[PDB]
Amino acid sequence: GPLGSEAHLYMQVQIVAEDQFCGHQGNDMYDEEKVKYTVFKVLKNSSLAEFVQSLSQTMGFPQDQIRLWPMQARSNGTKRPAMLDNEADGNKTMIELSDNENPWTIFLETVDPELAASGATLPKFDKDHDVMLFLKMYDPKTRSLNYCGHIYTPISCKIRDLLPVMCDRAGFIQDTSLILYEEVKPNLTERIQDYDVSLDKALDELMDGDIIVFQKDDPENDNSELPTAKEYFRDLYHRVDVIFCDKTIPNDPGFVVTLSNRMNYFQVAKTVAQRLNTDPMLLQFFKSQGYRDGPGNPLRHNYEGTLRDLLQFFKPRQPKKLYYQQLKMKITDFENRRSFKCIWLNSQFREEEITLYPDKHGCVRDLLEECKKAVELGEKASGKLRLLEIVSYKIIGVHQEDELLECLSPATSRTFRIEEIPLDQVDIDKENEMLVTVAHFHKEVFGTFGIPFLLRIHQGEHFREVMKRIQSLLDIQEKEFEKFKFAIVMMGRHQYINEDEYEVNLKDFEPQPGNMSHPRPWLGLDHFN
Repeated sequence: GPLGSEAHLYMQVQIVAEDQFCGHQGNDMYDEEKVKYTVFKVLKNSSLAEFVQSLSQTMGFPQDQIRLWPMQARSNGTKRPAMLDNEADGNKTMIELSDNENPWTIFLETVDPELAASGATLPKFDKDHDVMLFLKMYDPKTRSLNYCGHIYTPISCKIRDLLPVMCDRAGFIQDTSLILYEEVKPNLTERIQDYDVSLDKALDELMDGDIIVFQKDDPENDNSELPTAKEYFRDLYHRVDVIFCDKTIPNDPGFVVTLSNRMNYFQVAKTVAQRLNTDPMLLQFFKSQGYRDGPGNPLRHNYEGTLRDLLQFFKPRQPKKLYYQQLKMKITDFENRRSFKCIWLNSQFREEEITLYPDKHGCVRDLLEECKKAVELGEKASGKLRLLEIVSYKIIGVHQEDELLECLSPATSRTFRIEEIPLDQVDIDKENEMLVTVAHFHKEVFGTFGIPFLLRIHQGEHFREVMKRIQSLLDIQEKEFEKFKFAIVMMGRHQYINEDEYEVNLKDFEPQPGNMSHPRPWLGLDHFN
């Protein structure tokens, strides 16, 4: 709103008291958004000595019984209390001491009120030989930080001489072995390896407002998921909330899961599966799309990246969200299944469309048995299935059960038909019988149509026996059947068979001896549809 005429002469001073440090679970002393201050509107050019006296009066302590430690930013990104020399700077202005920072935050150290009632006085601080250190206790069992206050200590004090104070402030029995760290910055908790050296040597760049975090040295620490403070702070640094949604449930708001940015695929899958009460291998996940919300490409189960890689495209505004779905087979089998579309020719000689799901590494036999488990075979029939390949309404191949599915043509030209073998064809007499392919056409043999079939024929047979086999299979009226002409077709050359002279010689339907590749002769039926 309207700034007053002199507003440019005033700055905000935020005073934080030590009770604001208690309960903080993060790095540094407090969370900048949860911290409660005492706020002062102070002239920029008023003196530090003025402020110290006025504040002592306001907060209710004798001026000797308090000390100011400005909260100061460090190059590594942390914010820590720093020493302020009141006697030597008492005449400097507030804005020059604040380094033009506005608002300016200051930690106000006071004596404990009740303990001060005992006549206790704020000890004196030798700026040249003393350091103010802050203490935190890490409890692995509850996985929590417990604020343990601060201490004045000579730079020359040995780390080992500080262990009694840590034990006493944490409530540990004296001579409890301890592990000690410096909390340098988020994701850097450096263990202190030698307690028999001075603070100056144990800590690199020893300053006021440094932080030692300690914990019991206890076998039971290993029972916790975060046994050390180092791991606690690493986990804290890498924590991230992610919303998971089932992509097969429309407008699903999903549920939140707390994860770590450095989990691999398996850890993420483990966590989400435990909270869905399903097997981890029964889930499929999806990368993000980036710009537009909604699931993206499926995530291969052997993904080698981290959760951070999967989330890297969410801007600070967008809610982190991933998409999954639940499966009925293990993810490795789901990724490996091939959708094989084929025709099932039923016992009534009618086509049905069926999609089977064999493993992409399977053979023809796996496909045939997948289909057999799905259909209703003939009344009293062979109970054996065969797989044909049809192109332009002609049977061009019969595939043996050992061929790999990868060998079959994926071209959409090919129609693959599964059919029950008729009983006269399960085991033909190989010296006088033969299976020939039959296909319908009209005029030139180029124009094929209809349902082709395999037909058993016998040497020496009369051709009207062949026509009656054909007629019984085909199943139409005699008026249509009589019109049918018949031919033997080979390599674009066809000659017509005399229906009433009956010559059936296997040699006329055989390829050149030794040749199994050449498209074999076949029996062409001549009519119209």
